[PDB]
Amino acid sequence: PNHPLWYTLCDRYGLYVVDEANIETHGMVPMNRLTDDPRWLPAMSERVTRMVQRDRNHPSVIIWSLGSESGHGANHDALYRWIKSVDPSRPVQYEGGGADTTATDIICPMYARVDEDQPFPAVPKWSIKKWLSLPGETRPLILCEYAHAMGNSLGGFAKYWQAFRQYPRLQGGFVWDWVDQSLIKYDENGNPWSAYGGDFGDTPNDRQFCM
Amino acid sequence: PNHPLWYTLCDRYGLYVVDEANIETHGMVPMNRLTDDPRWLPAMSERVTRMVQRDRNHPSVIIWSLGSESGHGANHDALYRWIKSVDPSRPVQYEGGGADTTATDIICPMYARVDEDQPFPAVPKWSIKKWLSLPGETRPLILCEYAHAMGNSLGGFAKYWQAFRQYPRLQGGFVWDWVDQSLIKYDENGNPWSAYGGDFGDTPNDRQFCM
Ligand code: NA
Ligand code: NA
Ligand code: NA
Ligand code: NA
Repeated sequence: PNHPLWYTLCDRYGLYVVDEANIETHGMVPMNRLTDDPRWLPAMSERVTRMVQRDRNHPSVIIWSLGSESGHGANHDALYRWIKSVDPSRPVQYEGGGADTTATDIICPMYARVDEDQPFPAVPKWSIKKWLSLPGETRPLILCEYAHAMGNSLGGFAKYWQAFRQYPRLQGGFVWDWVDQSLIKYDENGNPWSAYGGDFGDTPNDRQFCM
Repeated sequence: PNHPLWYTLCDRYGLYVVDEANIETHGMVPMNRLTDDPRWLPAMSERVTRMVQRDRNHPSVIIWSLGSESGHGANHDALYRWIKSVDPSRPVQYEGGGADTTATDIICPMYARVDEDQPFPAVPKWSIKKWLSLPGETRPLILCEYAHAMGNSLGGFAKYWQAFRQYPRLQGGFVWDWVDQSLIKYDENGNPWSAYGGDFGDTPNDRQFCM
């Protein structure tokens, strides 16, 4: 969840917002170790319920999100249903555990490609055109993250837009991402320079991956 | 419906067969002028019912078809349902009126392209990949006709097969078609030559479109 003023601004300037619970357990092995564990349900629920309680009157928020990169656990399913009872007015999405689980109203993969399948075991990233028509699948597909803009990037961006325009159920997505997470440091002459991971003696770090 | 031996041979050699009622009204304006007319329902029904009564014991027949290029009329709906009641063991298909009407269990377009849309009014031919994922569509897609093999043709055939293999609900199709409809004539030396439309003093005619 963001600074309160963000929603006010999006309400007034006009931006659709996906409001996302502060839950990410990416580093767990496997990724759902905590989110499938009933002992973590209370800490998890507070992160979801207190978000909804805070932001549910903002017109800009059109979609609720259960968080990011925490696999798919039973806690997700419980919290999905909690939102659906409490606030039927907005769809709930969540990418974890394969982007098309029972905890999401929207097929919301990250970095699924337009035409090329990436058949990873358990959590494949189908071509978004193919994903739509898998046997029994009926939901819309909006990419929660796509077109990783790291450095000299965004090659093949037009391919996504052509597909979005041709397919009714391909309804767009969210680029990753808006702003480089570089921080200012100063050299000996007091001159500013953009720093990334490692430049603060931080180790282990992931270098330029923050940009 | 074919010569009775054809089915016996498909039974024993192993080919899947689409058995098709002898109904085509292509030259009507509009195409369904007769098939939407209840006065022509008796004649159409005999063409459908007497086929089922003849061929329903052949294992090689796996799909019934209501006929060919006759638009979509109410008579098709009624006869679709007749077959569904009398023989539940086989799907019913029909391409008329846009290939996805209420008279077909199978989206069965003719010459629908792989990636390219052809948005004709009333009866569009969507890209087959797009067609599957149209809002609310669930049915399998098998082209009743594709890859028109007229003269030096079959350019782009590989494109179909790549897509058939990638998309579960793209379950293939039926090439148009098996054998040139040329006839033998004889020159003044008595040597045979391949003749087509117009070569018998037939007028008007559609020339080589029979091959
Ligand atoms: Na779209
Ligand atoms: Na990053
Ligand atoms: Na297929
Ligand atoms: Na022809």
